[PDB]
Amino acid sequence: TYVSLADLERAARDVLPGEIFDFLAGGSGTEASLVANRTALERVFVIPRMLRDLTDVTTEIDIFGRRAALPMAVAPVAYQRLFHPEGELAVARAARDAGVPYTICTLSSVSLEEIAAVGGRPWFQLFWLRDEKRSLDLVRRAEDAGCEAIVFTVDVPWMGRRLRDMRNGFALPEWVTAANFDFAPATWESVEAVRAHTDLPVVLKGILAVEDARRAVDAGAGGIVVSNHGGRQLDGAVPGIEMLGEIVAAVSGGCEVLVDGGIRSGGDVLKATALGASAVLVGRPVMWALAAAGQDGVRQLLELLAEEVRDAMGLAGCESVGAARRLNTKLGVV
Amino acid sequence: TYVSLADLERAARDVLPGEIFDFLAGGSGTEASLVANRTALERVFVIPRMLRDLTDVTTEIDIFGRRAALPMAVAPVAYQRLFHPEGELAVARAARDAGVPYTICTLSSVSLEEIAAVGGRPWFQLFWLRDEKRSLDLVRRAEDAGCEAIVFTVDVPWMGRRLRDMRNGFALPEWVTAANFDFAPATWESVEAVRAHTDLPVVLKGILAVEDARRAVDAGAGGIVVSNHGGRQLDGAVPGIEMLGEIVAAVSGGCEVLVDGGIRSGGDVLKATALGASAVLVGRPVMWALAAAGQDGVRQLLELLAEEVRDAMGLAGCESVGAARRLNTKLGVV
Amino acid sequence: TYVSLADLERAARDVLPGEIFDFLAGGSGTEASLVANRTALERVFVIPRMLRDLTDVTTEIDIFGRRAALPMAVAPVAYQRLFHPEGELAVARAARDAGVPYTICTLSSVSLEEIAAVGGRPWFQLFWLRDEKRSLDLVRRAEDAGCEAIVFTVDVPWMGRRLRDMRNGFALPEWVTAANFDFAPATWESVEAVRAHTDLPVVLKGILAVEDARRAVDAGAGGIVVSNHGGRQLDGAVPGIEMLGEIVAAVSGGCEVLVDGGIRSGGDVLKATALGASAVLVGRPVMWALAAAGQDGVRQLLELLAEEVRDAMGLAGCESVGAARRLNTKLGVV
Amino acid sequence: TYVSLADLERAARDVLPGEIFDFLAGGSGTEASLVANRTALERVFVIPRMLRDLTDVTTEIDIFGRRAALPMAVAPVAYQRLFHPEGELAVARAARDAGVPYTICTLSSVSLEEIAAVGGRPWFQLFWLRDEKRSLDLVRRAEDAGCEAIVFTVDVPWMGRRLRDMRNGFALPEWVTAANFDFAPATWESVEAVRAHTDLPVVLKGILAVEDARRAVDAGAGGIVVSNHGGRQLDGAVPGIEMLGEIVAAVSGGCEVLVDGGIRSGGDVLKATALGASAVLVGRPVMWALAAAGQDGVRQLLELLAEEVRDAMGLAGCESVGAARRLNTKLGVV
Ligand SMILES: Cc1cc2nc3c(=O)[nH]c(=O)nc-3n(C[C@H](O)[C@H](O)[C@H](O)COP(=O)(O)O)c2cc1C
Ligand SMILES: Cc1cc2nc3c(=O)[nH]c(=O)nc-3n(C[C@H](O)[C@H](O)[C@H](O)COP(=O)(O)O)c2cc1C
Ligand SMILES: Cc1cc2nc3c(=O)[nH]c(=O)nc-3n(C[C@H](O)[C@H](O)[C@H](O)COP(=O)(O)O)c2cc1C
Ligand SMILES: Cc1cc2nc3c(=O)[nH]c(=O)nc-3n(C[C@H](O)[C@H](O)[C@H](O)COP(=O)(O)O)c2cc1C
Repeated sequence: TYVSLADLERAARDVLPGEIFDFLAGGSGTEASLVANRTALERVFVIPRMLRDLTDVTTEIDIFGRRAALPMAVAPVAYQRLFHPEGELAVARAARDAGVPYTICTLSSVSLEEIAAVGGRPWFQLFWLRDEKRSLDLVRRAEDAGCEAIVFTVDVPWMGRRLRDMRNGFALPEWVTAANFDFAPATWESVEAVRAHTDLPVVLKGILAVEDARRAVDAGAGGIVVSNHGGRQLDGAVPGIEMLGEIVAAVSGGCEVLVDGGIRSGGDVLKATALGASAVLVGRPVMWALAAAGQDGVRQLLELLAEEVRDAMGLAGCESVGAARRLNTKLGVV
Repeated sequence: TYVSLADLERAARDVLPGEIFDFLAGGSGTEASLVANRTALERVFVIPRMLRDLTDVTTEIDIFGRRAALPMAVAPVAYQRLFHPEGELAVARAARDAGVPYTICTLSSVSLEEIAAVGGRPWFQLFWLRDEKRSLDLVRRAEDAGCEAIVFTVDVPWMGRRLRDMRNGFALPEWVTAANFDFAPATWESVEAVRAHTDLPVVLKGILAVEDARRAVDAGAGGIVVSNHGGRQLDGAVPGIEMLGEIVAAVSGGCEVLVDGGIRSGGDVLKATALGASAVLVGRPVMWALAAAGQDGVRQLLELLAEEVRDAMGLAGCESVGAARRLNTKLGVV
Repeated sequence: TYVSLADLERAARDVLPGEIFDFLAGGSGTEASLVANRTALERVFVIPRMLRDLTDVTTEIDIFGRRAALPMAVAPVAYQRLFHPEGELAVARAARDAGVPYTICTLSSVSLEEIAAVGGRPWFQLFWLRDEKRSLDLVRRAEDAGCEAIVFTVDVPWMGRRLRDMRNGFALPEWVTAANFDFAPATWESVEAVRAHTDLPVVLKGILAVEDARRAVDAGAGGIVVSNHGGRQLDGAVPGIEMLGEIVAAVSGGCEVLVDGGIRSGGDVLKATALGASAVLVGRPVMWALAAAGQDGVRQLLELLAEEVRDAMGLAGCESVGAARRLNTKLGVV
Repeated sequence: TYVSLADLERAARDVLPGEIFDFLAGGSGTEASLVANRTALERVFVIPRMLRDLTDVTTEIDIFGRRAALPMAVAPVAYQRLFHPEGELAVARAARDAGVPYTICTLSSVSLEEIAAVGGRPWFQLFWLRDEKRSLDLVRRAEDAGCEAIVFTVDVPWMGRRLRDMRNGFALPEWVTAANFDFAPATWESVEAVRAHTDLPVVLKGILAVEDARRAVDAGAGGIVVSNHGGRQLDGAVPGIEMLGEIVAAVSGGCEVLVDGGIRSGGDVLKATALGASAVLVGRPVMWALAAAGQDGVRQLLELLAEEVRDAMGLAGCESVGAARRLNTKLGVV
């Protein structure tokens, strides 16, 4: 019986080999951006409303043409067999059962077609390959398999310098592979190539600059994820949560605006919503639950988050996520 | 001989069973709002005035048609028999003797009529019940027993997630019951039903949004308590002390504006007053005194607070609470 | 060979009985204002100037018609025989030899006439007595003995609540007495009575509100000391250093504006000057030096401060204290 | 295999005698400015750009008429034989091989002509001597030896009070001397004398005030280094990084604007660039590498920095240093 997401981290730490825990937990450089994701959320306080009608409180949203049970999706995390033998299938099954979209990775350790076969609301995360033709074939595979959005990761021209992994000499075990296979920096031209080759909504993940958010809308993106990649890419990149309010104002409803980085409770989901987010992604906590107890662990995590989101919304006087978006916030200290 | 309110916490910790101490001390979630109540007060510095006439320094106020000895009332705290066998009677007696209003709880462990019989300035705190008729009968009982205000708690559509209590598996002992008995979310319609059924001032406890404060005045409230429920309801709710100045400006004398959360000295009372509060509520410290030494403990606490309030006022050049409200403040760090 | 003022605190702690060290070190309440005096100085950074003429660097100022060797005076500290058998005579002698004004206390443990006989630039600090006539006789004694300013302490309607002293049960030893004798709250009328009865400059010590600074000028004060009494009076009073810039602007040269609280180096003196102070008072460090090594200890402290002030001024491109007052500052963190 | 600059500090601490490590690490006074250099960098977050062309990422700049491989030069650090027997020759050789300018010190422990003979891009740092004629002869020597800029240090009218060195009784060993020999405060007249006597660009090191930056341009400086001398001069001097943005705006391209103090990674170089710096100087880390492993150590440090700079630039969407200068930043906490 886990009562917070932090209960799951302790459990994952006990079970995982240190180098794998470090691959999961770590960030780039001095981990300044990793820590700042948490610091930034902790500075935000919500101004709750009272005495509103809560007879029909609902945490549901519509996003990319589909109902989701919560304003949340499972973030793309590569190589989930690192954490549990069932890997992506355990996570996707639990996500399906919870009514939460699951993001299938380019670097999944089970093939995208197998994960999509689980059902639910799968999205597909794209890393741009060596040549346009292979990238587009990967998008086509995902679309053919029933994925409902393409989450194009745009903050990885190359992978950041993760010093825990360098110090550990971390490498994939032989029993974990990139199952979609037997990369080059993306540009705005790559985005256009993807947009031209699919009817699915294209979601640009890793936007932090206001003008990049505007340009994403102009480029025909259906959404963006305001994100510093969990502090794993540029060390010193601003937390997404700190850019979110400015970005939401600038796009002025032109696309869905998601955020990630450090979401660790329903209260944090509420903060993100109050700052203007359509929805959040959650990464590391899902993997802690997977490591701790497989599919059942992820189910328990999603049930806990669902309860915390409903609790936070109602306590703040919000019968819907739309109402939560209209909450005001105040910045505090420590 | 206690010289600060913190002397009483140490004493209460020694005597109380851990799970009861945790029920008293704890907040919801990560306890961010609990801690922020203290942090926020610690950031406020007063700009004292010098060389004023202090020949007749008085800490008295008039509130809801009655003189009070200090700008303070005992906050509603449920189930006071948890802390001492005399429970609410010990606290109400000490409050009476000190000239401080005592708030009788809906969830009192001694009946409201017995506590009101003690005398003094009893107020009655309402939680909205299952149906209008039982709620209003509770208000009528309180009024018939001589309670002088109805403190309608508006920040509890349901109880928050107190993780200490969940981890402890905390439950009321068999010897503690809700003595007023053998709940549903309140709305603005509930407030109107209460206002229509009593001549007593209705005070809305748990207001944080400026527009909710304005609407409280428009709804015919005689007062509000600007409060995050001691960090026990929404984890991440702004501290009341941080909204107080804005709220005081917005209501512009249309109702009494009280504050609570983390008041732990006469200096803190002065800070609250300087930010515009009519009066404060004090919760946990009263219960520490009750646990430590029963009625005599609460008397000693109230005597200590009275001395600290008079000391702080005079040192700041204020011969009256009204003068303290005209003090300016400056925000600092740590 | 002491290289910082902090070397002297360690030495004083070793030699003094704990309760006496606590009388010296302590503040009122939770010691929030005591700590904030240091925090506030630590937040201030100086913007030094380069490449100026430093051929004739001088730390001298003119204040209340007399040259002083540094922009500094010894603060009034009662009962200096607590710290060393020679008490006030040791401190006054060292101050004289260093060219620094010494403030003789109303509650001195050696008579004001004996201390004034030492020579140098004595000032006299007044606490307002029971009746106008005794207060004025004390002022007349000081003037007759050759004191050159009256430092009227205006932040002590009564003494603050020093919890270290209460916990220790601290009392003066039989061998320490108020040697000027065999009190009531001061008002603006008291200030006028003093101003009318002396040709000496009257300096109001303990001003924090901007309007009190203006009123001090209007009342005919020759100076003010912007001060929270070393955090010993109102716990939660703003540090003087945080009000200094606003106060300097408001009086616009109408009187001398001194500051105290937490000055612990020549760099701190420079910060105070850059914020607009005419001069600083230094309290506790002088007593650490007295406790550590008597008159010689105070001489060494004043020599160290003199070197640090000259060093800081020159490094900041200031050939005079007037130039230091024209330096700009920037607030930082921790 | 060092993966961060902090790996080199640990290695230098192990090998160096404590008093030499302290000479290197220490600052003046309480070391407030030393610590603030790091604090200030840690507060800066970069807003990276995405999806830009990175086909030809280059870290090169042109400065003072010469290409440099990175926007970085080795700061002037006196007496490098303190740290390794090869001293300045080891550092200059590694700098040459890395394509980074090396600043030869007035107080070098190997003669300026020997160090310049190493080749590369040597600059020469000037301390103003006793008389104009010797100062100018030193400038002429440097110019004759092929130095390409004169870095006139302007923040040392005299040396600051380094308390670690005073406590240690630190003195140069007999085997370390000022090899350029067998000082007086600089002024603007000194700057003019230097500018009139050389065709080399004159760079004023130790500017913090905006008006001093403007006056440097008016005086014919080719550059400035915005710097508090690594917290070794005025204790309480603002960090250069905190003045940089204001200074860059004020000079509006009239000279090169460099910064130093606490640069410890390629991410920090990126922050400095984003705040408007043309280039940075790096001091202590170069000496840690020298102490740890001589010339090879410095080579490894410069290779690590080069990789971190390229990584940070690309992750932030910058194909050139000019692009990095156009990045925006956001201030955060801790
Ligand atoms: C172990 C690990 C692997 C990741 N793999 C990917 C990936 O393949 N693609 C991607 O776009 N993001 C990846 N991310 C970033 C996440 O999608 C997400 O942005 C980040 O974890 C921030 O969320 P968190 O604090 O909830 O973990 C990964 C993160 C982690 C920790
Ligand atoms: C143990 C406990 C029980 C409480 N019970 C109630 C209650 O029944 N009704 C209510 O309106 N507030 C209740 N409160 C909230 C208090 O009235 C008050 O808002 C809160 O304790 C903040 O004040 P403090 O920091 O002085 O404790 C309770 C608080 C505590 C700690
Ligand atoms: C032990 C002690 C005794 C003091 N006595 C007096 C006094 O008699 N009159 C007065 O105006 N201030 C008195 N002060 C306040 C000082 O004059 C000064 O305002 C305060 O110490 C702040 O300076 P510091 O941080 O340099 O100690 C006293 C302070 C201390 C610590
Ligand atoms: C041991 C030591 C010696 C130094 N010697 C000089 C010098 O001779 N001339 C000079 O202009 N700066 C000197 N500096 C200052 C550096 O050039 C530079 O401004 C400072 O170290 C800040 O950079 P850092 O944090 O990268 O060390 C010295 C610094 C150190 C630590």
